[PDB]
Amino acid sequence: QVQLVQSGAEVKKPGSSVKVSCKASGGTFSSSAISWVRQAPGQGLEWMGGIIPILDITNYAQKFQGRVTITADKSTSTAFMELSSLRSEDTAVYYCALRNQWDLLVYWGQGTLVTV
Amino acid sequence: RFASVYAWNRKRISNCVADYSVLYNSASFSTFKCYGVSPTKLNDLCFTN
Amino acid sequence: FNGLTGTGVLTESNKKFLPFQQFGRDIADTTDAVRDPQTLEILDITPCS
Amino acid sequence: SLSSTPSALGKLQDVVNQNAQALNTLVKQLSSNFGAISSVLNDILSRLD
Ligand SMILES: *[C@@H]1O[C@H](CO)[C@@H](O)[C@H](O)[C@H]1NC(C)=O
Repeated sequence: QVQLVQSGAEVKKPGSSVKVSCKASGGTFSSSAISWVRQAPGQGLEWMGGIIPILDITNYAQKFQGRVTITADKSTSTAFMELSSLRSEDTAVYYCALRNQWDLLVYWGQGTLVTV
Repeated sequence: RFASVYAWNRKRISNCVADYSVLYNSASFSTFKCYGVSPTKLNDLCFTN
Repeated sequence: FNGLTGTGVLTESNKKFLPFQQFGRDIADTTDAVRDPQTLEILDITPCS
Repeated sequence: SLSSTPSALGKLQDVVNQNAQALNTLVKQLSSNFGAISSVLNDILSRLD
């Protein structure tokens, strides 16, 4: 059983950056792919990017080719995402989710609310 | 969905990494037996075909 | 090298492996050369001492 | 006479040839299974517990 602990809510100012952590449980940090999505109020849920820690390969959505950094720290089994150059349009609930190799399930967090 | 045994389904796996720790350690399998290799060394080895 | 273990000294060499050959073997089935998996160089292997 | 007869020194040549065969046999005997899965200790150790 895999559960992901999300960061709490935060209020940012224009031009700043926000960093959100994703704490894994159930191990399997290596061998799984972690994705990040965001849901702006009134919108659907949109994929931003993601990383595979064992491969150390990071992929991003085209609209996020810049301003978004996705990394991971294997020693704490924690994944991270940072969004820079914030504006009010960036308000969203941010989520991490895992898709483990060997499985077909996706393990989702509660959601981190960030406004600017 | 699984295939009938009389007409089993075989697939090719390639150009990827496999962490066999998960299958091995998971308690869900009734049978986990390897032939010619140690289950615990599957992660050290690299395979073809 | 792709699961092939041992102890030894690597040197560069001029063995020309065919496109499908991955490893070389001597008279006693000892790997005596390998093709490096990332850069396809042929490396001879000799004992350390 | 010695220069022209190639067999003249066979008595000495034979000693050399016999000892060479004795060693070539030991090396060739390494490539045997003797009931083992392989002739190479490193492969046995690499894949098995
Ligand atoms: C493997 O990736 C490295 C970068 O981490 C790169 O420098 C190297 O050329 C790549 N090798 C092959 C065969 O693609």
